[PDB]
Amino acid sequence: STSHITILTLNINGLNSAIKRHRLASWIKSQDPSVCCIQETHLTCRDTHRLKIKGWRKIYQANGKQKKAGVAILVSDKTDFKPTKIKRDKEGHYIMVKGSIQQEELTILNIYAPNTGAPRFIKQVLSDLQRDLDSHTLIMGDFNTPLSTLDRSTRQKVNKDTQELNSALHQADLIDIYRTLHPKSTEYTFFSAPHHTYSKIDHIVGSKALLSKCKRTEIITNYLSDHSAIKLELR
Ligand SMILES: [Mn+2]
Repeated sequence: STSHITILTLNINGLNSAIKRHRLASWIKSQDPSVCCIQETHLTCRDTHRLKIKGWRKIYQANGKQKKAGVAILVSDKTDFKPTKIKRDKEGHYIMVKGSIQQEELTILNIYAPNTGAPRFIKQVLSDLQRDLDSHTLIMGDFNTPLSTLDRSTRQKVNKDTQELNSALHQADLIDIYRTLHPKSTEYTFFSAPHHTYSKIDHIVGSKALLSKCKRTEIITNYLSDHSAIKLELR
């Protein structure tokens, strides 16, 4: 009674510890997503083979040379994903996987933007990947930036760089899917102790044409990381 895919995004804050990988493996099994986007694996390109998660053996990774950044898209053993293209960031800040599930195209960009210059860094990735964006695109991960005023407890208006980022997303027919489903949401995914500020810096952005297929979306607090996850249910 179940042909809905669920895609999940989570900044995990490092996966070099095997015991930590087992906690993530159990958590993923509980959440039972079809597709899983992880940020900050902290796995070097040498160590990517260490990432094993029972039940999610299709794993696509982009990593740098230090124990820094690192992203991964995991696909459930129960989901038939046929890939056509995988594009990896050399520094491990993003990976794009294109393919299909059950004859329907899906383009997933998993992104981990740097703390500094985040909206400009994302705008540049969009430009670099311009030819690969389409109307079946999901962009999810740790943008390290609000996209609109309610993504921060301070309710500060977004900066010019963020505004230029949103214009570029608009040119690609991409929307903030979470806030379109929950326009007055005041939920958060990260807490900054130096300023006692709460912010939603993790995002699910996607093609306008996918909106009708998005059933549910919600945030998931956890004991694994300094970020809460976000889950999307798709038709
Ligand atoms: Mn971290």
